[PDB]
Amino acid sequence: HHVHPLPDSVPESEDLFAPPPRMQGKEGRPKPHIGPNYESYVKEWAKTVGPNSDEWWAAKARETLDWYDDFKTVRAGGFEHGDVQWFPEGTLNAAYNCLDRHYYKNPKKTAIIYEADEPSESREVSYEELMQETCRVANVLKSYGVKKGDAVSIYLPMTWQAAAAFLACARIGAIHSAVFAGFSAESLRDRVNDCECKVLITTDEGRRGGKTIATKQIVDAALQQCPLVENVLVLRRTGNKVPMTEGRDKWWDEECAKMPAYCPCERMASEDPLFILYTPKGVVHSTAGYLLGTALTLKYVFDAHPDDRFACMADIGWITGHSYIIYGPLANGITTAVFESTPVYPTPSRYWDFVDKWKATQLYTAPTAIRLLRRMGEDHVKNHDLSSLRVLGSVGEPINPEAWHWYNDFAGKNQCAIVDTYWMTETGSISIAPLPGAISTKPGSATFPFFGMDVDIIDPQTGQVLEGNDVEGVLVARRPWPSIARTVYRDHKRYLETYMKPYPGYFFFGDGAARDYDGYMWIKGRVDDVINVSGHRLSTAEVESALILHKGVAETAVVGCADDLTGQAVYAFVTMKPEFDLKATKLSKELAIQVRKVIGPFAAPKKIYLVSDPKTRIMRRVLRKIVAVEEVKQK
Amino acid sequence: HHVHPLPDSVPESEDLFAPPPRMQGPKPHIGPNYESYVKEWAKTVGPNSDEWWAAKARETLDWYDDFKTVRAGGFEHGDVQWFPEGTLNAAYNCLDRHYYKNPKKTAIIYEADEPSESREVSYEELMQETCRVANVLKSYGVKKGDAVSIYLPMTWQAAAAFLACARIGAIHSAVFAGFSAESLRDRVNDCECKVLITTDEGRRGGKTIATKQIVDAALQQCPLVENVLVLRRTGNKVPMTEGRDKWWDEECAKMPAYCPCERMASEDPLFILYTSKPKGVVHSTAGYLLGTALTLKYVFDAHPDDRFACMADIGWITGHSYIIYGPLANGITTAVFESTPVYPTPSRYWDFVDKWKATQLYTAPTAIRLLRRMGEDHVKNHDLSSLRVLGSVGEPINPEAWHWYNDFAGKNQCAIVDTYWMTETGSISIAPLPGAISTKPGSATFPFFGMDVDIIDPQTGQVLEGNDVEGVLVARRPWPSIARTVYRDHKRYLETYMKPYPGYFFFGDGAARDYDGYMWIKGRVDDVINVSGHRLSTAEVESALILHKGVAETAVVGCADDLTGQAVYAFVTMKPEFDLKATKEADLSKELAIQVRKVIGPFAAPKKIYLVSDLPKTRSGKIMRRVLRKIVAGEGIVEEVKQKVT
Amino acid sequence: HHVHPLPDSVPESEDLFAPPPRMQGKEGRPKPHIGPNYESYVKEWAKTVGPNSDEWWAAKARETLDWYDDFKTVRAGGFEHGDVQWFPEGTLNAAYNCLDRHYYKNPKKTAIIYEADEPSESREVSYEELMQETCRVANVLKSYGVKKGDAVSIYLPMTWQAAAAFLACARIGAIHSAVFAGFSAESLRDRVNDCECKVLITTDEGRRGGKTIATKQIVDAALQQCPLVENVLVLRRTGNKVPMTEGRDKWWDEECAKMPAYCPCERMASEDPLFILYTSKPKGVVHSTAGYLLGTALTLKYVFDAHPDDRFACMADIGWITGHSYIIYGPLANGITTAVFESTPVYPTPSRYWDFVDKWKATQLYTAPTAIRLLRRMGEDHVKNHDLSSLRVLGSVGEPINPEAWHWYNDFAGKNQCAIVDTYWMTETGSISIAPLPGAISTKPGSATFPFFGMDVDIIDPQTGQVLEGNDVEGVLVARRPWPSIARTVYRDHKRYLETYMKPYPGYFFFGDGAARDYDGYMWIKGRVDDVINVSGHRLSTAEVESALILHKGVAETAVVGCADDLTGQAVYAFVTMKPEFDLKATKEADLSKELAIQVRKVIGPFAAPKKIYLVSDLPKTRSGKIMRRVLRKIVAGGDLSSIADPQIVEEVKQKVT
Ligand SMILES: Nc1ncnc2c1ncn2[C@@H]1O[C@H](COP(=O)(O)OC2CCCC2)[C@@H](O)[C@H]1O
Ligand SMILES: Nc1ncnc2c1ncn2[C@@H]1O[C@H](COP(=O)(O)OC2CCCC2)[C@@H](O)[C@H]1O
Ligand SMILES: Nc1ncnc2c1ncn2[C@@H]1O[C@H](COP(=O)(O)OC2CCCC2)[C@@H](O)[C@H]1O
Repeated sequence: HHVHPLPDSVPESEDLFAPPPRMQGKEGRPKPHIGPNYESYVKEWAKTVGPNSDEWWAAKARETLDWYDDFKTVRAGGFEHGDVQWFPEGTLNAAYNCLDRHYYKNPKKTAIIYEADEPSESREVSYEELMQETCRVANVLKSYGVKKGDAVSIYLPMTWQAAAAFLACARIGAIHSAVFAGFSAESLRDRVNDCECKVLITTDEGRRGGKTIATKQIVDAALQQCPLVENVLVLRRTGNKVPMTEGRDKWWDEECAKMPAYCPCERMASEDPLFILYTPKGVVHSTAGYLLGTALTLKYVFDAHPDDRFACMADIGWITGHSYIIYGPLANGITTAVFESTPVYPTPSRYWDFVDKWKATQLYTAPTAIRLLRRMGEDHVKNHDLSSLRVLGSVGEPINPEAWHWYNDFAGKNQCAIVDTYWMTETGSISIAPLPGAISTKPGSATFPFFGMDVDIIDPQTGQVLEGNDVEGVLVARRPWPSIARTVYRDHKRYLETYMKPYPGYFFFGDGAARDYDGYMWIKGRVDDVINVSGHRLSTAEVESALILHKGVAETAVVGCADDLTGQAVYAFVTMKPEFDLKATKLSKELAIQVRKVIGPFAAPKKIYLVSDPKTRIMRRVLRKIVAVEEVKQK
Repeated sequence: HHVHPLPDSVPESEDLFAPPPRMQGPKPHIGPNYESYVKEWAKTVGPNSDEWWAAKARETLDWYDDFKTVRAGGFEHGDVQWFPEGTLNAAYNCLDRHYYKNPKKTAIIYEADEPSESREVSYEELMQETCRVANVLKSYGVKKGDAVSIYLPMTWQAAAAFLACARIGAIHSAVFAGFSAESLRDRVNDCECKVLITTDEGRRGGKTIATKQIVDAALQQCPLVENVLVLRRTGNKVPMTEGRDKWWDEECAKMPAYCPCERMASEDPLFILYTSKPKGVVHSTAGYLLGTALTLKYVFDAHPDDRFACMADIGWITGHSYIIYGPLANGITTAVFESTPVYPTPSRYWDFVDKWKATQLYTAPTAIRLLRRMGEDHVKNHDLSSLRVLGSVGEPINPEAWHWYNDFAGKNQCAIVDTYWMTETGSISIAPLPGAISTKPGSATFPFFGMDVDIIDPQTGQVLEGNDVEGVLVARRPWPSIARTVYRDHKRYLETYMKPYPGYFFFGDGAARDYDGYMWIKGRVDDVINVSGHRLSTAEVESALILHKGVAETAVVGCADDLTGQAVYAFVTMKPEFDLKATKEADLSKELAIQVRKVIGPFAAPKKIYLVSDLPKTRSGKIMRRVLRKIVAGEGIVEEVKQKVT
Repeated sequence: HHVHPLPDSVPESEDLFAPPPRMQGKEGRPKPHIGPNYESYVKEWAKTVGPNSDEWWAAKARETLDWYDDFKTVRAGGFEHGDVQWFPEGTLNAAYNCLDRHYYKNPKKTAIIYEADEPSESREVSYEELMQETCRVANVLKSYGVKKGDAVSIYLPMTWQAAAAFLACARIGAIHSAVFAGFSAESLRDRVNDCECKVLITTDEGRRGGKTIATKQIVDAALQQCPLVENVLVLRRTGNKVPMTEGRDKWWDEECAKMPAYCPCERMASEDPLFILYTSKPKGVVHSTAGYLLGTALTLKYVFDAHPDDRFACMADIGWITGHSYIIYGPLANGITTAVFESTPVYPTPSRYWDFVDKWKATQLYTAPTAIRLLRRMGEDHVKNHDLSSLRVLGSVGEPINPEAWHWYNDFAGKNQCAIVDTYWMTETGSISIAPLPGAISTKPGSATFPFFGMDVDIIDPQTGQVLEGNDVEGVLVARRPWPSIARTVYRDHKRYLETYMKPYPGYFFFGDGAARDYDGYMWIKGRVDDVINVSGHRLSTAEVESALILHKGVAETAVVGCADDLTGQAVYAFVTMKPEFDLKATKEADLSKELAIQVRKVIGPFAAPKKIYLVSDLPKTRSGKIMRRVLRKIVAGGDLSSIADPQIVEEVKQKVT
């Protein structure tokens, strides 16, 4: 075999996990939407791609969403000029599909499980309460003069009103631009100024991990260089005294108290911008295509059912919260989780106390969280029930098989489907993932593309498609899909240069990928992070997976630098578990052998640096420029 | 019987008036008896009433986009929804669709202050003038949702201003012509409107209203008003501020006579109407329009060729609903009466009916008591057979005035519909259907479609089930035309109507349901007087006083008394003919107190009676009892009362 | 016969031209939509007029355009108060019907044949390319804050992006106000200020006939007195260095490169204004959306017998209404190919039109009598040796086509195998009002023939105001009822709208033209009523006399006007241009003026002979092509000259008359 799966301590033949009992409609669990085998996935997937897929997408579009005006055309446009259209003649409102229609059917159903930073302060937020709070905010924005198409920045932590802020903008046709509450005043400034918003929504302070986020302090600093912000809505989250600029700044509760608890929905066109999410690339998503994509993926990738309680542990400052905390779940009318704390506050058992308390049916987090909890021991999880869960999802980066097994062993008790969901902020929704009721998973493989995704592997040098299996290269998409980002706000040139120009005719994700002998897709990491040693292209996940196979390795990050013998050299930055006593033990040799043993001599790191902890909310570009979190520069 | 009807000189058994011949079978919409009213009413309330309202909504109004949901929300948080997904335009349903069917049909009977200047305004003429004004507003930058203040007298173009705002999706805020510069100021500043429509001068009762003069004074303290449209009503020279002020006729001559209709959502605000801080009551589009359309059709048994005469002003909700939106929504002829009931003489109302053959008349007890005060010579020698229904609104109509209305104006051949409602209800809430309900003088009778009201004991706070009960009036469920909020003050909206009795809407009136199920509105809860644990209503005492020969108008209030808790103080106005020099003032006040003792009881006898020439009232006609209460309590037409009491 | 056709050298009996074979569905040409005879035109026309025509218009409205929301009422309003309504409850978007729906069907089909001033720089613009550029400009306009209902002035030459600028404004619901590229800074200034636009679209420089149009220079001068214009979008047409005002002025390409290539369509109501077109105070003619779009679509389809694969070539400019209706909206609404001709008829040579036809296989041609008379003045070498068989229909617009020029058109341009459609209408009619349907009507040189669908026209005595029933009658032209494409107002001046067209003859629309209906029912437009000359109580029309003069060998173009005469009331004065080869030295001018005056006396009558004739090199004309007779009238007797093409001619005329 030319394509090698990610290094795992378990042999290959023992590493195929079929849909487990809970995903078979047994043990009181509902029937999956797609099952029972791979063939059932292909039967349905084949309808969503190719020349006869307008019928399927038109039906799913009209069955999944409530429309004000029906659409005539299904799709149009393409990558070349960035004019992708989906259901253009149709009109709808995202807030209507995520709130109103569910409020009209069951007003008392819980929409949001607000898991506060402190476990006792948690509570359920019904669709009625959330709709009221959203219409109040919408009415406040309209009183500030926010019109259809105006940008509104959101700088809110993971409190339940953050969904009301999002949907308040969507309800009136405003483009919300969410900014993670941990971002600095300098980062916020850049995003508030780029979107040219005139209104900003934020908190007095945020609460995460028992520590205070000085949000209103961070806003006041940024706004000194944001001349366009005239109105700032401040939610009273902590109540601590914060500066309030008279005239500009108003309190959420006081403003909403003046407005009615209903607000009419603006009739939006499918291609009206729904939100900007800065990554700075202000990635722009439309309404219908994005909403439909997030709705379908949640239903099928997480096998969501009406009475399910979906728990996505991301932040609404990232696309994961946009798609799989707010728009996706609420569009399907189920319960979604707004988790305000960290995975290790008050203790590393928080995720599991949370599931058992609410009987969560699915969990969705990142490899960074999984590897963190793995470094903290199985005592915080071994003594839990967790039988409510049926599907466990991972997103953000390649999940090392060791973490995948840790995930499957303890969190799922070997009875949950593990969905490795690959996608980007620009894809809008999950692009490659196993349907839990049909796909047998391989640790660290996103498996097969989702409905509407037709992806190929291309040789980056020649630009030629590699037909068949056992191939490796860069990942691309053949055709647009509904939830694809439509542009980069006021920088369409950068939108085309980044995703459409490198390989004309396709969408360029920026990831190296490989399709193994069985057809499973393997995402190996960013193309920029690849290392070419003696003409052999090493992927970042391949080497890092081997290092964590060594007992005591907690997290790694390999980067390259030009070597005067091999072209490029592998340099490693390794974090050890807290128990590995580096005073008694002199290790860097045992790790390099681990690479030489599992990968090959060419992959052996030329130098290894043992470090205590750069990451986002892993910055390998930082590690590259250093060799070419100040401890890294010192070590 | 525990619940007592309003004192009447006619004994009870002789005081039930069945639907008279004119309201008998062409055919009324609901008839011929009470059961015919209940069979239909039952469809409009309860858990199975969506079918009826969905049908009525789609049959009564033209929609751009149909609605999916019928109703949602409730009182608790003030999120009432009706037909939310639907879209429509008020101007389209009041003008366009009728212009398309019969453009030459008369929409407005403009009865000018001088009878000779009257004329008919067709739907074509009204629609053109409405599109012209709408085109002017759009040229000023008025967008959907922007507030526009209207300060116009009772000239027919006032309907054009209303519907012009509704046509483009602007929220008009009408202010009664004659309010001071200060009252206007507060309403213009609260709604934050950037455009104001008014006249050069108004004409009412042979007197000139200096509207533009009052506007210029107010705008000195209204910084947001950039454009003022001035209608040339009299032509007398008035100041015009360059840039800000433009002439109605000159502006409209630049614009086309058609304007596209803004596609409004059911719950988009239609107008703000401030009540005498100033409470800006807000009404939506679909629910309000439907309510005013249905009530007009069923409460006044309106048919296509009728000529509806509501003698109110467009500055009050009565003019909003039953001069403009209600009648014109049904596509009939409506009256814009610019004069007073007594100009040139007290025969004006009746000269008006016979001139135009009015089929219904709608006015207030304050006007009825006025004509009663002016003698029956001005009405006895008129025909008035065109009328089928006579309506009363604003406050309880004493049975003494009810009979005068019934005897002379209707010649005992018209149904008398006592219509109870408020600005916040949008449309008539309790009233007898004239083709089905037998009336009692001073009784609103039974609730309208969509209104399910109960009596609640204010002490216990519990609903009193059954008949022969008395308490405070409340509604069980929202209805389409209910006000949606108070402009930029939703808290005051909830605290005033929804929080006092959670789960219900609190009107603010004491009411009683007699042994037959008839509802009796006895006056404001604030006006109730607690004498030794007995709650006296203002209607009970004032009705007894006007029964005494010579009494023109009365108003009783309460004040802190030691032995009985509160004491009843009376302010009585005598007819101008009453020789108060020949009769002793003490002898008269004694006969009045005994009159109260005879029909109500000893506890109701006024501790002191004050003979005054006139009582302080608002411009809508309501009597200002709060003022009389604070004056008697020593907490300093108002200079005469404070001086006489001393 | 009382009504006389325009003087023609061909006798009458030899002057009836039936639909030729190319218009009969033979030779493989498509079948006409209406044919084959007059009875077939009236059969369909009668459905479009009177009180029983709502069914037809509702069906055509729903068959011709894609609607977001359907309409309930078909028509309402009238002339009296200027409240004309058509399909009011309906909603649609012009850009959607001219671009989107055609992009969705065949994105690679050519929408615009861009014939640049230089033939080599020409190319085809697909519906995909035009839609993308239109959505980009719309997105730029939205980024400038342009809202539904805002005016946007366009000062663009005849480059294909002018269609993108138009449709970008319509796409977002903006009212574009086009001004012909070449108007002075003063004419532009007055039009930018009247529409109160805050955005202006223009080029750095224009190119027409090998000459440079200093568009940005004229814009910079005009905007010095236009305080409301905050943003100027400048298209890079030539690339020559032009002044750019920092902040205000931005480059089309740089701005569009920042925006996506798709933009949602604004849902416009039928009666929302689509554009303002000022005519030479400035008269801002306003057109609505649905009715205008329907009219331009139907007229193009039926007056030019347009079929899906046709290549329509309207040689006008988007600065006047002919380009609005029969370069952009009409053709693109039908989803066919249209031509953006940037040059002149004689650049590089007078063979350009014909090089153009054979180059692109144009299926129809649409130009003005001034262009036809120009090419006739330049000799048959430039046209005789061309194929031109792609053509099936040849159109004339702007003024009466003299029978002499009509024959030249029919003989050389059509090689006696094309239908000649003389299309009468005004900027205020929106679309062609009177014209022969080429597959059904047999034509007479210089006759607009019969009214188009929705047009019911009468002849009225201008003095008595009475309708002249029947045939062989003469008077002034009026319309009985509103039609879909009729102008709805004059921008912010509805008073001038009513006083000009609705008040003169209450109950009708007053075109301002003298007309006559001959014994056969054919309509004859005789010229402006203002241009009529009263000689001894005889009402002379400008078309009959000018047609008579051009019958004289050597005459290129003429223009007669009226003047105060002390004996006959008014006297006929003539301005005649001879072909360049005509030796005015060998032939005596006084002898020519005698032969011309006799030519007029022989065909018309003694009263029609010009009292004085002036030989001039050219005439004062506008860019639309109609001769400015008011200028010649006021000069002869001893003010709205914005469209004056060559102001130099007025100085030669003022010298040659004094
Ligand atoms: N399952 C996965 N397996 C391997 N790589 C993965 C996987 N999910 C994400 N990635 C990497 O994340 C980038 C995009 O991240 P971003 O769009 O910034 O954040 C978004 C990403 C999804 C939610 C937050 C991809 O281009 C990849 O490199
Ligand atoms: N038929 C009636 N019988 C007894 N009382 C009545 C009756 N009609 C009104 N009222 C009192 O008027 C208030 C409302 O006043 P307002 O807000 O001006 O509403 C407008 C609505 C029409 C004119 C007043 C009620 O709440 C009552 O107190
Ligand atoms: N076929 C024709 N036969 C005789 N006269 C005609 C003909 N077409 C136009 N006209 C005269 O042009 C005026 C309108 O000019 P304009 O407003 O520019 O409209 C534009 C619309 C087309 C180009 C001019 C008419 O009122 C007439 O006088």
